Amino acid sequence: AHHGGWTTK
Amino acid sequence: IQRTPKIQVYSRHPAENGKSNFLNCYVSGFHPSDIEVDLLKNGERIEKVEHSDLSFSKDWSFYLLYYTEFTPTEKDEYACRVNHVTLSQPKIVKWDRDM
Amino acid sequence: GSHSMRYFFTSVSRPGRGEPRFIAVGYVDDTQFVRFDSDAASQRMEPRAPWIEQEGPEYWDQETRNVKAQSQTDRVDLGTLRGYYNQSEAGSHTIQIMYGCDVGSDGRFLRGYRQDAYDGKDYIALNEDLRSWTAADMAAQITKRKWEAAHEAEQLRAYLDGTCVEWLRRYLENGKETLQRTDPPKTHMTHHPISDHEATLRCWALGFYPAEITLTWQRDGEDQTQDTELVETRPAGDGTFQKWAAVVVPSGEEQRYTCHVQHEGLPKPLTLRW
Repeated sequence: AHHGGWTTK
Repeated sequence: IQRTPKIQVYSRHPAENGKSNFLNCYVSGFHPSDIEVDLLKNGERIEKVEHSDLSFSKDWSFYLLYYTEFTPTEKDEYACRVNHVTLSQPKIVKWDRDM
Repeated sequence: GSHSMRYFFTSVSRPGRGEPRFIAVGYVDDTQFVRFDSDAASQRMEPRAPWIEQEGPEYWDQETRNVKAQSQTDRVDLGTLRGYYNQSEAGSHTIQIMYGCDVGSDGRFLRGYRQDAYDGKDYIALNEDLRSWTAADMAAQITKRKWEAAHEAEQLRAYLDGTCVEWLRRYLENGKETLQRTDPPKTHMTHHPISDHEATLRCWALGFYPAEITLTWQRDGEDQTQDTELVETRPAGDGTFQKWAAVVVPSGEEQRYTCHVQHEGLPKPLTLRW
């Protein structure tokens, strides 16, 4: 499973 | 910024006339990702042609595999036609069973 | 041996022709097992290996939503980086992302990684310690300060050295019948005259897995190096790989050249002579 966390650049 | 694709035209198994095989065209090392790849039989485009999902290498350049099942005959000519933004005209690479 | 799980993401803007093209692919070693294509009809994360199909409906719902959220993140970042680098809205640009983890033969965590790119060049990357970032230029430093203040590294680390390892261990067990295989390369040499005085010696390696392999030519013990044509390793289409290396030799001196093959599926490196 891939990562479910994000922060825009 | 832009890198031209390296083209390889080859069969999955050792070529033998009369026996079903798989014709591959492997394009790699190109950027940007937009590319047009066709498999040709006697100069005409082959309809049933599949391709792998877009991925890239460590240097971020992209690679794709286009493939279709075919029965190689000694009379028919096969090639891969690739168009890319780095090319002034579509590049045609003939299939050579020694490569 | 060691193993890896890696996810690859590509977002390509196409202004005036709709939303950016988004393609995501997941690998265990050199074996793809999931994919997502924004232009495909299903709009779902799809299986690409037999051993992943047994995952339940929640797994595919979760992977589809998370991979769609990554695409929406790339959509915002494409416009943001467009402003960072002072570029117009007319051009097409690309964001690429790769991350994953490695484990040993005993399943222990070895390393984790994440690297991001913009237009095929390095943008920002996580360091080996999984605690700090390295920006490739002053524009990417803006993202680094934003990710530092948000403590993004600590969130990503818990995945890379934890959740990523947990899933890789399960995939390696579920697909043990096909992921633990190592096919040695089948080796042979060919000979092609190019004139009355010279000929091409081509050294072949076929049907090997994984893709990592080494082909070198040698002349009287003296290494050949820049007189060799080496093609990129290519997939056969059935899960194995191919590669060859060629050298133009004078006719009658073929006995002076030797091909050397190195692959982890080989007990001792092979030496071929025509």
